Amino acid sequence: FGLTYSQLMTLKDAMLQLDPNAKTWMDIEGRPEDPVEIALYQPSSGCYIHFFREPTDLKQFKQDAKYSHGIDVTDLFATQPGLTSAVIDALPRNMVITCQGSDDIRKLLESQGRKDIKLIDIALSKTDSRKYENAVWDQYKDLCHMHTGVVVEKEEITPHCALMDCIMFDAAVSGGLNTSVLRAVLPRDMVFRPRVVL
RNA sequence: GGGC
RNA sequence: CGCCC
Ligand SMILES: [Mn+2]
Ligand SMILES: [Mn+2]
Ligand SMILES: [Mn+2]
Ligand SMILES: [Zn+2]
Repeated sequence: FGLTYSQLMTLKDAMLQLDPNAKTWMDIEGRPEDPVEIALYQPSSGCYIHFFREPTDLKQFKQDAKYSHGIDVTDLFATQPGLTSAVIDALPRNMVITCQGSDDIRKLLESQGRKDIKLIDIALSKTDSRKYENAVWDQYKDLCHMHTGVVVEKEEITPHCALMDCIMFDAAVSGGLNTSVLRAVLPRDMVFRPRVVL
């Protein structure tokens, strides 16, 4: 399934930092059956899961990049295969996950056999959900560098990040953005994999 | 319209 | 309106 026992032990220990009962956001970039960026966020603790995956459909990816995420495909080369399945399978049983537009999130969780996970859809408008878009990027821009491509709507807009979306959707529901220290759940060497002769 |  | 619900 991708991961050695040593890595599985590290992952399951890291995911115990998630409070099984706390408010948990989840957003993805890319199609549900072919995701390229996955993020979970718990505002109560400041814990976040954030990782990437290589697209199977390159033609769909390049098209999605111009209208949504703006991820350069070259930057996804060092990603760990099987991370998506391993993280989702390690999520607490009957966990309650909140997000904007639950349809794609549901299809991804169901494709991983996690029908037990309950989903709350906030179902806000694009304007209401992204009221604190500027404020989130102003505070947390250093947490993701992957969105370098120009994203259009014809008007240039801020690229869609799975992690930034989780934070800004929370700020919209709470009616404000808190100054809080964020903590990465996954080790950096687990997200990304490189020598020397050939 | 919502998601990408 | 590129795709998708
Ligand atoms: Mn989404
Ligand atoms: Mn998004
Ligand atoms: Mn629309
Ligand atoms: Zn990102």
